[PDB]
Amino acid sequence: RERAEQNRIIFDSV
Amino acid sequence: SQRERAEQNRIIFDSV
Amino acid sequence: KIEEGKLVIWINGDKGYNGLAEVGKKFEKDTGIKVTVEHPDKLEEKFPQVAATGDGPDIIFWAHDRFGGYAQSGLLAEITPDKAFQDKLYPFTWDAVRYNGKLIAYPIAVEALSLIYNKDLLPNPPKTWEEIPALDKELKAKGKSALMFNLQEPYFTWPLIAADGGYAFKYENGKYDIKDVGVDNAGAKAGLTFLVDLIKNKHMNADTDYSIAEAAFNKGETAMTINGPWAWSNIDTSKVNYGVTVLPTFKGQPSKPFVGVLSAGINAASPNKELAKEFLENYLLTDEGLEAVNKDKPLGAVALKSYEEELAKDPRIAATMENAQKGEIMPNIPQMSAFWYAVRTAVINAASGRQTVDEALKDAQTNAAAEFAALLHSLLEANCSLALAEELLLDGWGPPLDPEGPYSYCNTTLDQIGTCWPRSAAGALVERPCPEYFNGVKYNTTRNAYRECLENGTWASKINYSQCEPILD
Amino acid sequence: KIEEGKLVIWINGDKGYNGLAEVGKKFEKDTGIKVTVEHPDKLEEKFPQVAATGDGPDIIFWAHDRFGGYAQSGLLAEITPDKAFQDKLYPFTWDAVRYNGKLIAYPIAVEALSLIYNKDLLPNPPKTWEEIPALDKELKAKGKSALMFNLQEPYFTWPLIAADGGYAFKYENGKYDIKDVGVDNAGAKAGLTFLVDLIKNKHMNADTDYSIAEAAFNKGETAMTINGPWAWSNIDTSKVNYGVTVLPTFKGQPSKPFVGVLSAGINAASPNKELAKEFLENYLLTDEGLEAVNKDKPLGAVALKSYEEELAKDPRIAATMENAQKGEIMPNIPQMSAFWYAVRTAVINAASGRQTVDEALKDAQTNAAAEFAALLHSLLEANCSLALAEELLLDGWGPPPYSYCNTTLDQIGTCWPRSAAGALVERPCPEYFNGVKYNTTRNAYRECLENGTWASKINYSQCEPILD
Ligand SMILES: OC[C@H]1O[C@H](O[C@H]2[C@H](O)[C@@H](O)[C@@H](O)O[C@@H]2CO)[C@H](O)[C@@H](O)[C@@H]1O
Ligand SMILES: OC[C@H]1O[C@H](O[C@H]2[C@H](O)[C@@H](O)[C@@H](O)O[C@@H]2CO)[C@H](O)[C@@H](O)[C@@H]1O
Repeated sequence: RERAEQNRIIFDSV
Repeated sequence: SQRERAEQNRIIFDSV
Repeated sequence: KIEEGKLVIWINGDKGYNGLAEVGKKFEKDTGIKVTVEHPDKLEEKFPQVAATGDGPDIIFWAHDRFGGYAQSGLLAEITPDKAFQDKLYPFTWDAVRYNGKLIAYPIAVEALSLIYNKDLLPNPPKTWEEIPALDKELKAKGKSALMFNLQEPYFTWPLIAADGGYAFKYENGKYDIKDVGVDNAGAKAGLTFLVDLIKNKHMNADTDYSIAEAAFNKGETAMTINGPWAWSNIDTSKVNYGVTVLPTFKGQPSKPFVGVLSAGINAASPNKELAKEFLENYLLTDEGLEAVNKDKPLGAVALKSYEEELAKDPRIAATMENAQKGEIMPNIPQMSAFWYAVRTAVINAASGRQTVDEALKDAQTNAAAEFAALLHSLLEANCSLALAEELLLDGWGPPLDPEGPYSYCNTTLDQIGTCWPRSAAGALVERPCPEYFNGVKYNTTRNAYRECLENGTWASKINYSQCEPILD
Repeated sequence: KIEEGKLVIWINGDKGYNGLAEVGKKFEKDTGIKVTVEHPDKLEEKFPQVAATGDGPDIIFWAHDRFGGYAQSGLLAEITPDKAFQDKLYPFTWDAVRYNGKLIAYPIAVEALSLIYNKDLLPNPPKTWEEIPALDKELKAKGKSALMFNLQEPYFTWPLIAADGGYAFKYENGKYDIKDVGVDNAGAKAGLTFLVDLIKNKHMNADTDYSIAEAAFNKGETAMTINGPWAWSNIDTSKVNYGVTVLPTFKGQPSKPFVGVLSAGINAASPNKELAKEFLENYLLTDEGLEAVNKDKPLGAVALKSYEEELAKDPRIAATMENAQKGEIMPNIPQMSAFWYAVRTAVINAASGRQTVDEALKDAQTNAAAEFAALLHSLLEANCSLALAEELLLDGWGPPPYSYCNTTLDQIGTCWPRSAAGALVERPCPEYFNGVKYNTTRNAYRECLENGTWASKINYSQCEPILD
């Protein structure tokens, strides 16, 4: 929820 | 060939 | 490789990157050399992935604690400033950028966390941590909250975990002892427990993070936060009448922030080392240069002696330094990476009720988190090497492929997420299923990632993860 | 070691070594320093053998393509001409002599192949390679031949294999990909197959080598030869009325010679780097210096701005430059050694009939890219990750310091295991490394430093090869 929302940022950059 | 290829490897080994 | 005749610079998003680009704009005016400032996310992990391969920024900016590992791995160029230049900055700031008696970066500013508080909600900020529970109870009565800060980055919780005896690596006569780690001692335990009790008692939320805290503080919803100088700018703008004060004590002990020297490193692989030096020495490290960046987001106590004399007169910088004294400069040794990962893991688990304080810190002690990551990672690496092995074995010694296919493939590769991209023809758009597992999160694997194999025979650098939806409740 | 207070110079016998020695007789008149100029066979292979040991020439002459290989081994001393001297030579010639941003030799001259032809036997040399079979039939009838050039050296057949899409290493954004070789594509097959057909149909003989070609041409026995500028001088002497023109096209495509910049590097172990710097700067790279050499065997398009101005006016030099434009400057990377040896093999094999075009070019493919190594390397990566896997698996969930050196694979393929700070670690020697087998019951040694990092040097001293 609140850590899947961080992975989205990582996915977006990578 | 191989007597001489090995002679270059020695240099690489010496450096690394 | 990096482009010859320009400078790319990575600085973190919270810092003064628009001030920096104006300094870059002045450098352009004089020399004609385009200067680009970027702020990629997870900069300090991204930098060694990309630098390792001869790519990335010309100049990287970060606290000196990661530079040790970057220089160890050979990714930073040795800097040589002349005597005259070294007299312009403080001795202790060169110390932080020294690695095996070589200078490996330029010191920019000292940064330490301070207690930031709202003078209208709290005329008298509390002196002790213990006071906070009762304080929250009377501010909850006013539709408000005592304290919010980032709980997702160990740097913020550390001053409190170190207060009563927790330490990274013991310092003994010049050396750090990597065999002596103080994360699971009685002090570390007490501090973390106190922090976990505030949460159990609903004085803080486990979810709270940098931006929720900043927003919450700047909107006058919470009386106190814990942040660095870079944050003061957005407070000035929110017009909250704010003070910056000494961190509260724990069990009568000062909180002990880890102190960072913001530093600028030069990519070992950059073809512009000379431009980098001139930029850093003659443009950035000057009253003119620093004031440009300080006026964007304050840097803390700067390393340039002459400018520091003007900044030293600010109560906020005074307060920065007072917490600096009470804390400890960060080591810059390469184990810092594992350290931080361990404590990040420990704090979060303990916070979310996943493990007790005992269990979390013990894993930080034994370095379990980073060792599991290294297990899953090396399995993927092995598997992707094997895939490459097979592909080569065929393409060399299997029977002759079509007298009419192509010479030009992108080779089997393993991205930073663990997806192994298979050998593909130039032009191919390649689908692979989304990781089953990524950073403690499970994904729907029946959706795909996408990566383009370019018409020239190289993998595109961007990978399309947009479709990978997590699923955990 | 080399002798202090003389210069020994190695240059190829096909070049103007007597002109060079007259420039050496100038230096000696002036400085009192004896300059000897020699021309050993297999110069470009003899140089790293003897140089490796602190022996051989002060100065070395060759096309730039092998200098990458020499600098990588650290056998060439870094040259440091000042600005005023770099403006005397063309920017693109310094490029060829740069390795890791460092200038590793002096440019002398550009050489590229051309079609050279007998104007009395062929007033109109063919525009296209395909014209050549028929042209040989006519000339055979007059007891002569259409074309002879050296089949033993892949440099000479290259322009035809390259004609229609063959390539060495793919250039892409500043950088040569050594993983993407161009030796087994449709274009190369086409070129070589055409060449092999000439031989099958007796329009050429697979034996034909440099001296057989030169001699046949200069006696007026063959209408055409493919050679470079050094060759023009002997033709002058032969009085054969020769033209120098553009190479024939293949499948409508220009032939693409690899272009060489002839260059002078200084041997790293010579106690005479200052004598060699003054020789090459103030005696050789002067009109007076180059002219003496060129009047012995023409250099081609010289690197010196002020003398190239005159030489540019020679039709021959114009034709050299035209072919040069249609080909490509050789990469100078170390893998050039392996590419040339692979293609030499492929061509001769295909030529003698030992292997078809497919087979030959596949093997060169495999050798040139060093595919065996890439495959061994990935195996070793895998295995080293696996050893990391097992170690972590035990050290965690197996029954009950924070401070190791982490599993690493060095550049030779030894996987160093996770070790304790302070450990001196032994691992057996590689079983294989660059074409050579080693006795694996001897050890490499690497130290895990007290501070948790691997020492950067690794002791490979005990890895003896095994040979006969
Ligand atoms: O939280 C672990 C993290 O802490 C430090 O990072 C700080 C940084 O120094 C500050 O300039 C600012 O960016 O906040 C960061 C934490 O969000 C260490 O420098 C860093 O290496 C470490 O991961
Ligand atoms: O044939 C392989 C060979 O090609 C080139 O050598 C040329 C050289 O550039 C010319 O000056 C002339 O001397 O003929 C040579 C071939 O016989 C490359 O220089 C060389 O490295 C490569 O092995």
